[PDB]
Amino acid sequence: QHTQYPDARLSSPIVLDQCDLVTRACGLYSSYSLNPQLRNCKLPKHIYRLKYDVTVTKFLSDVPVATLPIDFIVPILLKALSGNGFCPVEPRCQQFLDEIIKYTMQDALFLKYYLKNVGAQEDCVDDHFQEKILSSIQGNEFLHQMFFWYDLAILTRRGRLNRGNSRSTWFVHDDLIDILGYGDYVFWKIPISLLPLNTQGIPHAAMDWYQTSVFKEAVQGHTHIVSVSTADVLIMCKDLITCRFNTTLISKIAEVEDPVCSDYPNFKIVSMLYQSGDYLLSILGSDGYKIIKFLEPLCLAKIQLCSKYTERKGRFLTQMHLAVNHTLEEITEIRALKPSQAHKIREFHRTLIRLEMTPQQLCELFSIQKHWGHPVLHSETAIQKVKKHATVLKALRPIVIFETYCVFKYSIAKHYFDSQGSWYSVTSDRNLTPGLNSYIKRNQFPPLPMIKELLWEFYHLDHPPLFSTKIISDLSIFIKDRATAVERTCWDAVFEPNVLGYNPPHKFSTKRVPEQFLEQENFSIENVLSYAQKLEYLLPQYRNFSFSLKEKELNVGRTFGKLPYPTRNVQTLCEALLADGLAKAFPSNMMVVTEREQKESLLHQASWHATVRGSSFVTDLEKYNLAFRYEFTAPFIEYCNRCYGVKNVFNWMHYTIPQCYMHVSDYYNPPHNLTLENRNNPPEGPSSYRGHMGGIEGLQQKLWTSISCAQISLVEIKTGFKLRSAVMGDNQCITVLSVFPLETDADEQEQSAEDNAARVAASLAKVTSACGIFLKPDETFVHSGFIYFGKKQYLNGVQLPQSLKTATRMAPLSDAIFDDLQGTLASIGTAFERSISETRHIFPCRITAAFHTFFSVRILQYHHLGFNKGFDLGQLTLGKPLDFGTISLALAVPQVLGGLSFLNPEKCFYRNLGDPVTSGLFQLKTYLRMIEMDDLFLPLIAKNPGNCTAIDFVLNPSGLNVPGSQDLTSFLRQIVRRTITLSAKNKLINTLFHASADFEDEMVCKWLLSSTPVMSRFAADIFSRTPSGKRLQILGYLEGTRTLLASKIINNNTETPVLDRLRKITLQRWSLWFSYLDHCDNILAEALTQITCTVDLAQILREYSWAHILEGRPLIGATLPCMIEQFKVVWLKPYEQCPQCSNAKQPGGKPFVSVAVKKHIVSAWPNASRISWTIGDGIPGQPAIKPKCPSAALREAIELASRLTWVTQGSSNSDLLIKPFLEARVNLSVQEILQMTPSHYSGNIVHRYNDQYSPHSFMANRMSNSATRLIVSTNTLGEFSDSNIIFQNVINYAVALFDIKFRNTEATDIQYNRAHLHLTKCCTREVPAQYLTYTSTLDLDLTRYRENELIYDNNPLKGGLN
Amino acid sequence: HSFEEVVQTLASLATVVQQQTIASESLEQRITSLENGLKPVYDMAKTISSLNRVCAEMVAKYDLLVMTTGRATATAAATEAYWAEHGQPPPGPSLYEESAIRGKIESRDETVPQSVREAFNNLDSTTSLTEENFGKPDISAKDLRNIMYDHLPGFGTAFHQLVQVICKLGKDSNSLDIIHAEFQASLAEGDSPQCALIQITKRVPIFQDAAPPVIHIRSRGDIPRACQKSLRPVPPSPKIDRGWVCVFQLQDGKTLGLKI
Amino acid sequence: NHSFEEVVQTLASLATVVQQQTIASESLEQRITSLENGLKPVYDMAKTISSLNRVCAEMVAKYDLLV
Amino acid sequence: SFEEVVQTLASLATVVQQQTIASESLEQRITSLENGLKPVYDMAKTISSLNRVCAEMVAKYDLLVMTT
Amino acid sequence: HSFEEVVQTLASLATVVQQQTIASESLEQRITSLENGLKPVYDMAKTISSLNRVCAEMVAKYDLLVMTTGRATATAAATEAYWAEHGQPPPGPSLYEES
RNA sequence: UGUGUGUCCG
Ligand SMILES: [Zn+2]
Repeated sequence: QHTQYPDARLSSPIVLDQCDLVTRACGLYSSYSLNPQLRNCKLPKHIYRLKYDVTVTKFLSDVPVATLPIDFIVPILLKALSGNGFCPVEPRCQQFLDEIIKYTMQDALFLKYYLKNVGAQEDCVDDHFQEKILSSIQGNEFLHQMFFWYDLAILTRRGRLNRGNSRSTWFVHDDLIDILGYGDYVFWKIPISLLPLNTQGIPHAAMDWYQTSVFKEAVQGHTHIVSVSTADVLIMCKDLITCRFNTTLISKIAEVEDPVCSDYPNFKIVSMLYQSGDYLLSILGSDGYKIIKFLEPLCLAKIQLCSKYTERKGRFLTQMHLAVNHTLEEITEIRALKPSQAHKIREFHRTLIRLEMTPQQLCELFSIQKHWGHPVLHSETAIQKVKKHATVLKALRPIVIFETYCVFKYSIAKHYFDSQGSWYSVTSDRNLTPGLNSYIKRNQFPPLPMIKELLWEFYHLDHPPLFSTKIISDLSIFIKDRATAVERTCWDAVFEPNVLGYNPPHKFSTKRVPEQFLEQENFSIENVLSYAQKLEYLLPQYRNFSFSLKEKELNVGRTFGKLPYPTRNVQTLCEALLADGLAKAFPSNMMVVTEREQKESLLHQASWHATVRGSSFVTDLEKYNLAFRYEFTAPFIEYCNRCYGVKNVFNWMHYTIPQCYMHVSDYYNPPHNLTLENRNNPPEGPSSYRGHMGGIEGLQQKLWTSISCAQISLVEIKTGFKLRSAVMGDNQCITVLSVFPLETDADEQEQSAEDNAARVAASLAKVTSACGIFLKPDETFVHSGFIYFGKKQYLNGVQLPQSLKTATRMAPLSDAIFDDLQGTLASIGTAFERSISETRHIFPCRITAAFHTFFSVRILQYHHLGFNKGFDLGQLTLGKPLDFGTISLALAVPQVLGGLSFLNPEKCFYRNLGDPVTSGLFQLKTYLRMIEMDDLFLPLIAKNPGNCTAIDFVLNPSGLNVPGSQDLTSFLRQIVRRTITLSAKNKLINTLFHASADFEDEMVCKWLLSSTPVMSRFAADIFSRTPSGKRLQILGYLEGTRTLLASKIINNNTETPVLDRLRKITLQRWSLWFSYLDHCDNILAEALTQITCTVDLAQILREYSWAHILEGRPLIGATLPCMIEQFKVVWLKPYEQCPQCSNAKQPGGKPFVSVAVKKHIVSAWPNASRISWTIGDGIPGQPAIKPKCPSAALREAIELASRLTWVTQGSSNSDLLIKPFLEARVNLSVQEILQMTPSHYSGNIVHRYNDQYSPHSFMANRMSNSATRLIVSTNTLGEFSDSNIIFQNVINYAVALFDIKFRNTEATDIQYNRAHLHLTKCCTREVPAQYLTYTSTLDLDLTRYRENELIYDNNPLKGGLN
Repeated sequence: HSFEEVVQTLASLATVVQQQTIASESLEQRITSLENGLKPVYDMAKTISSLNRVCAEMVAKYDLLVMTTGRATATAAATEAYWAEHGQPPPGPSLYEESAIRGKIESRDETVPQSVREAFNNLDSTTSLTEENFGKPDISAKDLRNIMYDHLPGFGTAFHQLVQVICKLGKDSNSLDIIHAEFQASLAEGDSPQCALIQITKRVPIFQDAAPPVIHIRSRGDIPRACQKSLRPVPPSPKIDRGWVCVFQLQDGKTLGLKI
Repeated sequence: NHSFEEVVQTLASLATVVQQQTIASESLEQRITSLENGLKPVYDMAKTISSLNRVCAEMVAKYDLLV
Repeated sequence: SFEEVVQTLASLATVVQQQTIASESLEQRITSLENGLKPVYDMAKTISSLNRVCAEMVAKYDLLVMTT
Repeated sequence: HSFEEVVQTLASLATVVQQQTIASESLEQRITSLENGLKPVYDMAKTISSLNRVCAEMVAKYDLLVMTTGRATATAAATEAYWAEHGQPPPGPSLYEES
């Protein structure tokens, strides 16, 4: 059928070089590309038949030859395009509007009901709630435009298929605007009377293309003009419209919840900002993004100006103002703006400057940077920018390099000594280092303040290697489904033959990592190390290193590099070795908030050789990559080589990059002056160069971060201060602790801390400049209580909310493999959960998610891309049209039962659920109780068991045997395995994937579940360390639909084509849902009656399933209660007696958990009115011998032996049980590993597997501001009713409940002082200590695995013993 | 007869004992001289410890220095000869001294390579950094005027002329930084921009008892659409603090003033 | 008288010889003490100078193939 | 008489034999000062070599660095 | 008994004479050793201070050095590394800066 | 006829 699948969201940079060809075929004129070769080249076979197309000729009949650039017209199209015309799609997206709104309202009701059932709700509720929501949704500004743009996106996405001959076009006429689409090309016909004019009488869009007299005589008596663009601009416009709609809707809805003050800025100011930005862009072209880019620093400065403002808090805003004024002055002198336009163009940054908002609103506004679009990129300008900063001559100071190297060595030695016991047996003539010999003999380590005169002594230390090269425990890093560069022989084969002007003599076989990985006969870690050691990357055919322009940004262009396959493998191995080896001596601390740290611990840490005040400053880590030279990084690279046994591995980049020819691998424009004769030695010009001395972004990041940490440590040593550093993304924050005496008040303390931070910043700037990397003092700011870093922004210890960046990204369409509905709904649910993690409001995010869920369902039902046009999924799968009630019912039963529901209200309290089945059952019961259809619970939850296998049970330990709750992962895994069977001549993969692999896997999983009683989590944990786990982790590498439908090895296996199988499975899955009454049985339905206990319902539901696996043996460690159903709240008044603890606690009493409120306020911004705005006080088995640098296989074997020994304690067959699991891992023998195995001594293994091993971190799903003002007492439970109670989840539930209950009321209005959590006597039981007993052995031959790839560990005892 | 021989043998033995005792006495004198000459060699520990320390330090420093640079260190004579023609810097690194290269840069006689000039200037421009003047911005007249315009709503009002005259007077008196700091502090503390300008013209000592500048206009056309209400006849003895911001002068003996 | 004189002479000779054995033994003990005293420090000095010479020679050997 | 004379002669012979054995013991123990004498010459030669090599290193430093 | 007494006395005096001669030889060699040991002590003491001051001056002068990077460092390092293992020139064509 | 137009390190 086809091998094409166009993307639904923007994922590529915008390049318009090819459009220059299109306008040449239609007889127009356009100047997009800076390459003259495209002006007089040969047109492709397509986009040349356009002159034979009658529709295009009719379209272009009353328009001038002249055209206009598209980047001047995007805001105009955005403003002047609403849905009122005629569109070819038959079911319009606007038709099914009302139903969506209806669904939204229902969801709101449910949430309220759920809250009222929990006991949180609110106080003094208003009757006018639904009407306000209806008015807000219906009165939105960007409503109809969203539907129109989605219709356009559907049309252009469907049109991009049909790569064969006889292609067709589509036409849309919307009043003023005309649109013609043809195979990834769009023509826009627009009136001229709506374009901004010059002082010379021509539009601003024609300034740089035409002279003043040429354009005037070109237009003549014409009213409409044509612009040409690609299909990416339409997707970008659709994304912008969706984001604006989401932002406006959320801002409008948030006012209803909190009429007085809300954390979202407004819905009137943001519209003005949108209009101002649109006008600025329409005037200035693509150069307006230089001004748009200043939205974030201005917001940061305005947030910074919400404190005491001593001296330095006004410097950053002044610098930003001066910079934006200079930028606006420089890019408008050539353009001939009218005085009115000149006055109007500054309104954007004038409104930005004069804003008056609370810090929360500014932090929310910080996240609308990408709501205006993205610039148009050119290869030439990006290459010229990269060429600078990468060829300049630097000046360095040798003494600073020497000191940095010494600090590097000292840090590594200190990290080795802190763990591992003692020093690392320094060899090599110890008398050369007088001063360290005493410490070595006494077996101690110098503290820190005395390390200033013996620093040079660290240069002479020598030692054996400390880290191992056999520590790779994840082979999936070597096959990741990416694209690489080609060999030097066929370097120019990645360009179009027509644009090039000649047929390249040589062609490549493939360009993808997974296809090249399976054809390498001699792949191995040792082979890669030998390849690196012999300097094989200097071979003449292994020097290409292409470039690629990065995705959506706001710069003139940033690039990343691509290397050939073996050098890519060398890079990956180096990164893995550095990650698991070094770089643990230079960690990233974080959690450096002084106000949220223990005073005694902070004072103890701040000691170098009493109140402690700390400041901080942040520096940007962007241009460091290009500013690294070999003269500075040579000693560190040599030391890294010496710490391992390698010879020439870690300096692969610095040796081969300068020998490469640099170019950007763009399809439609090759480097300038490329001809057949000068093909072996091409010339360098505007888009190429030869000598590259700096680094490349992304490569060798860990080494550079380690060097930066070493520099910071040297600065800390030089000046007697205490420094803490953190690095994330493209920046690093450094905080300085000052420590002060007692009687020094609190006014000059901040000034002194700021002065200390400023002097530290000056010293660091001097050091880094001496190292060859230059900071910008203009862009470096020093503050005392504001730290922004990654995903966390704190102002004097108060966390600021940022939830728009995730909530505004919700959309009906996303890449989920063949437009899977379950994937889209899961993505929407995850986005909703992440958004509700921040902020304090609840309703806007849930309303947005409910709005988008139904829209996605309908748009997938009617306009699926995998089927032919005019196809209805919901018609034939049922035989009757899909009604609203069926969809509403099928969107309510949770996913663990196979029911397409992902918006669990329980997620509003804590992130990780103890038991998905119990929570889902409780939610379904509550939903059915709300409506008057309570007599559907049993037929809904009965269902029919599926035909699964023990492999699936091991993979999902807490699931059910139903076919509707399964993903598409199994299908892809089977496809990959089938492909590997007829392919993969790797000669080492074939050994792993032998003929009887599936038999071995099935036998292992069957044996692991043959104990008594049966435990699922233990089996799942153990199964991952067997070779079956390695095979499974290799199998799952497919990520996208394009690689599924376009791969060569996958689609060369003949058999049934993939598209037909995908259609069949999609039809089956759609039939599984939305049907009901057809996949149920009455045998379990009668057996689940009169239970009235969710724990029991879950237990019999689990036991009835997996019956073909669990014959009659009990199942343990899988069922936990729902914490919503386990506790009840009373909300005691300040002066009263609890009815439960007094009236009904005479005989024995009732256990409970107490919650009380603190009174100290510490800090509050901007006021103490809201609890979220204030913070308070109150923090939220040894072995006999130890190996030295153990390998990955040895560690896995030790862990497996420990687990097997500890679980089976009541038996006496450990020696015969652990034996078959170690023959395939290590060369050692049983009773020798047991010496290394710690003597585990625990009780009731279920508790250790629930919280001690920590399958999940639990954490919390609310902001941490309110957790510091509450004290929770749990010792009142007495005997703790060990038990099924998870204490961390109890604390999280109490804190989240208190936060949700009081979120719109002022602090003084709260009339509740303490809360009692009283537990029921139905869902809480006693768990006794139990152990697993095995009555057989694995009795399988696992000795055939004698390959060194990732399985076998010949000679484990290489590094010695402790 | 044997008595004489016995006596002679005894005398000979006694004499031989005498010179062997003398020999032992001389031997022990030689030994005593041995430790006397050996004593003054043990005092070199203090010297040799420091010698070892400084030698090891120098060894480490220069070993690292030679290891960082490759095999093309480009000795000084080679660099000097290479600068003469095709004055680009030589391939491979090179070594200079701070004073030598500074004096070379400061003298426009020997045609130092350009790239070396920018490299050394960039390296040396960061040595003048203290805790003060680290992030201190440089403010000129035009920049401050634009900053003050960006806050005032509308256009063509009298506050624009007040900003202009304030900027001119500050430039004349070289006190722009104090004016800007006061403006920013007043605006941040809560007052409106107009109030900030009022406290500026009322609080700065240089703006006390000063005659407002007089400008000349040809006719009523120079008067903006937002200044007609502020036009007033000039009273005697104008005061800058009273509300004088400018003086409009005409050729035909006409003077007008503006009041907020 | 002659026998008594001979006995006295022999006794005096024995006293002198045993006295000079005592003196020689004391000198031998003093020499051994002086030797053992002057063993560790000078040996440490020698190895330190040897190591310094070796490292300096290695540095200069690395420097020669540069000019 | 004669018995006392021969007894004194025997005692003298024994003490002379003891003197000879003590002298040869001293001569055996004296052949160890060369262990404590060659380090002086070794240090002298190594210090001469160190002076030469440091002078060479300084000369290289003047040759390499541009200096004044 | 006179002859045996004379012979014994002659042997005893010969042994004492041999002891005296070997003691004199030991004294002579000890004096020679003392002269050899004390010959270069003054030179050592004078030379140690010269080395100390030279090393201190070199260390002080090292702190006033400025180095500028070149465009042929990585190529030279790669050539040296390739020559140090299976010593041959790297395969053609020539590298970026072959000089 | 347009080799999968593209979509890397973490
Ligand atoms: Zn109670």
